[PDB]
Amino acid sequence: GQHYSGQKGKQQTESKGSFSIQY
Repeated sequence: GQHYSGQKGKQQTESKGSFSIQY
């Protein structure tokens, strides 16, 4: 799946999370 893309506190916001650090 996504490499924590939007999983950082968010809910699959991907890049829209801001705090979503993509691995």
